[PDB]
Amino acid sequence: VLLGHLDWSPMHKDPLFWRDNITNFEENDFQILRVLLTILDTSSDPRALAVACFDLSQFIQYHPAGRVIVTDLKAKERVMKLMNHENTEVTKSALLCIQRLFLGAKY
Amino acid sequence: VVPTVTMLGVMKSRLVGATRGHALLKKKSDALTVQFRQILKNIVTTKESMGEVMKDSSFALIEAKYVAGENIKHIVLENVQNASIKVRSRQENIAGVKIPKFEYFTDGETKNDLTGLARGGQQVQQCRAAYVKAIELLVELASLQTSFLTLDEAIKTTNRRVNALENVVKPRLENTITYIKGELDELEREDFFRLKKIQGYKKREIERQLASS
Amino acid sequence: GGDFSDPVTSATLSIVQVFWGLDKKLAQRKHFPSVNWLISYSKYSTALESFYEQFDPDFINIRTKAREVLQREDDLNEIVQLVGKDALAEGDKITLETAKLLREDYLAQNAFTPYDKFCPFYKSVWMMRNIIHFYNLANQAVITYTLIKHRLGDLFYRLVSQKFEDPAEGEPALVAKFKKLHEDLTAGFRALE
Amino acid sequence: GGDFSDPVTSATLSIVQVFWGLDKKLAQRKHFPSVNWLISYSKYSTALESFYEQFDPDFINIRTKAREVLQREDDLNEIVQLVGKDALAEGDKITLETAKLLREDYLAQNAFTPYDKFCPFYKSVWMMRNIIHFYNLANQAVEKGAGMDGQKITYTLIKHRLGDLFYRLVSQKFEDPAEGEPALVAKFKKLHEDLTAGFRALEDETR
Amino acid sequence: TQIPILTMPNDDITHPTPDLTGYITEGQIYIDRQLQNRQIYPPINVLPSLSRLMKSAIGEGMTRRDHSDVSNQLYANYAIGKDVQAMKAVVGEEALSSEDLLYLEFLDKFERKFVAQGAYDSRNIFQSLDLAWTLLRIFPRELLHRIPGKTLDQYYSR
Repeated sequence: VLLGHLDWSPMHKDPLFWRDNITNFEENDFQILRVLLTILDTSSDPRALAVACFDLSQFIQYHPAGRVIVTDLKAKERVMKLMNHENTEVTKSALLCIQRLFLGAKY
Repeated sequence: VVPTVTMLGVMKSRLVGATRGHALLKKKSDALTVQFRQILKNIVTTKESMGEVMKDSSFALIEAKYVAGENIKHIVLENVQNASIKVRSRQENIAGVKIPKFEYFTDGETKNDLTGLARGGQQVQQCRAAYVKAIELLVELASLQTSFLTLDEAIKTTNRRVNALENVVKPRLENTITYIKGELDELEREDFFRLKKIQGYKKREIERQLASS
Repeated sequence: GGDFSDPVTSATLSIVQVFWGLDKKLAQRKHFPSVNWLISYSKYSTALESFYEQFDPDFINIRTKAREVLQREDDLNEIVQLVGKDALAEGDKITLETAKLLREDYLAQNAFTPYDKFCPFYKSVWMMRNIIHFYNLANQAVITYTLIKHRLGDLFYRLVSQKFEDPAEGEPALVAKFKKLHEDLTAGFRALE
Repeated sequence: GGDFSDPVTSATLSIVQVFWGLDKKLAQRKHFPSVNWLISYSKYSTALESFYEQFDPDFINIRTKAREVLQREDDLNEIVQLVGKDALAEGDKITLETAKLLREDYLAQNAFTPYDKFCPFYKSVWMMRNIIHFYNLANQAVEKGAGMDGQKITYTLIKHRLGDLFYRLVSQKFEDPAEGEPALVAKFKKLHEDLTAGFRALEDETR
Repeated sequence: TQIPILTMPNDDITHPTPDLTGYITEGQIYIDRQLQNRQIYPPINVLPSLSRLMKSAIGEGMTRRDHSDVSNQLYANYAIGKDVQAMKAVVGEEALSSEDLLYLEFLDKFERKFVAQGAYDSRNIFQSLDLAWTLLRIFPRELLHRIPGKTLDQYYSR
């Protein structure tokens, strides 16, 4: 967020970090996550959107309520644009984001 | 003002300094506005404490009433064990604004307690627990008021500099430029042109006089 | 120094009908066209309106709407500057978003890119239609601005893609793609309302 | 271009004694006399001291009082142009008051009306005495009002409790001199007495 | 190649000779009086100074690949440091964030270690760029926004 650059790193593809980061976000309904969802919706770098989608996916799987919120959030709209978008890696991450929201909507 | 090259330089320097000062004041006002927005958000967030702690205090008061009926009140006012209310003040500085800091009994120093009522422990844990929230709310309100006043003063100064001072100076610079170049430079050429005409007339007269001989 | 007060500049502005006004500020902000929309003007539009309407009678109305949007862009600019985007209404937010999309997608060109090296007037007209018509169709629905933003989020990416279309496919193919995106955007705008 | 640095104007002002400079800003505001009271000057005020003395001993002093009021009004306007209308001393507010009255009711003249086409001298003398009397009464109230709040801050209260006399002060210029010299002098004297009695009573009531 | 040294009277560019030569040429390397007062021996005001065609000198075949990137980063960081110093003159410097202090120290180092070359300390462009990278590497690799990719990975590791 502060740097505004989304790069993959060893703890952003790891589930454990996200589990400890869920609580830190909550300040007005995952306010840090909502700003990150806004960052996923609009980002300075096209490459950042792909790692952003990876990051979101992990929090939603961990937080079922977050997954339903992610579908409502513009991050799902960015994922829909990414689904209708070139670059294989962006499309993979986008598909994984859609599925994460989806698992939770219907039980 | 009297127009001169030195005067033009002084006016240009004053305009440059005014622009720099206006930029600095705008930066300071923006920082103060950011701090004021943060303080307002904090006050809005802590407003819910005045409801939550109030509900807890009400529940404790109902429990104490159910326990011992009517409180003693009067001489000691009962209803509490803590909160020997005495307030201390401190002055913090943010962006040059002397934001006050507040501490008091059950929310800082100058606190004392003795015995209490039946549910006096519960009353302190609920009614006297709201003291910290109240102190935080008061500190936030004082900081917001001070920041609002400082931001108003800074914004007034910045707006005055942008509207009055710079727009006063720039016409002065234009008038000084026009007075020098539009008049003195034009006159200098005209004077020299008339002098050259006089020289040409003298040469022509000399040539004609020589030819007539 | 950029001061349009020298006698050469004053006489040129007094004689020349159309002044395009390249701005160094846009160049600093990495703008390929570098044309400042706030200062440029075309005094010959009144005479050119005959051909403008002959080509497309709605094109002149689209141009007027775009000029109004550009005029409101600075208004929304100081609105965000003084209080922020929070005070903007749903219609105001839609207008600001459409102005930003117009500035960053159509009002700006890419020059170096093969797809945007040359912009045919056909592609320009279809892009202007697909922008202005979508702007209106979103405007009269005022719907929560955030709710509209989430629903149109894919469309915002699609509008950048519509600009990305190459002229190699020919004017009709690019026009049909712009029309198809516009029709899909319009269908989303009316059905979801 | 209106600049007073022109060779004609400079040479003229180097020798002319009295000088009625004019300002374009007042002409823009439809002031009509357009005489800028801050830059104009009259070197002949010294010689006419005998005429003033044999006419009225009050005028030679109320003239200085009015000039001081005008200078103070200019300084206050310069200050408020950046500081703001607030934080002004109530004495300064009373100075800006009756300075507005002097501007819009004494120096201003329509010059195309049955009343402002001609103005006798002693009528202007009574106008100046009334304005200076208002100023002096207001500052006397400011000096002592049974408390600082009751002394100077009461200008807003004065604006209502004394509004009729203020309106009569500003409207005393509307009467044409053709209506008879004793009539106008009597009206001016009656206005002065009424204002004096009213404001003295108000300053002596509740304070 | 000409580097004509011109004296601008009254320390202003409005003078006829500098204003006239501005059009003919394609650059301006100003000597600043305040830097001379600050006892920096080359007082070249780098931020005001510019070359209208400095892009030709920067390249791959000639000079080094990272020339334009480091030049732009130095420019932007200097500007930011000057702005931060101006702010610290009025905000008390207590409220400055970490990045503000980073830019302040970078400005101090750039003024007292980079610009202040000795009268005889000849510096090849390669070691000059090495010094530039030494100053740059203080900021986090992600902070140097103006630097393109594949260059930070090459040089930020020192």
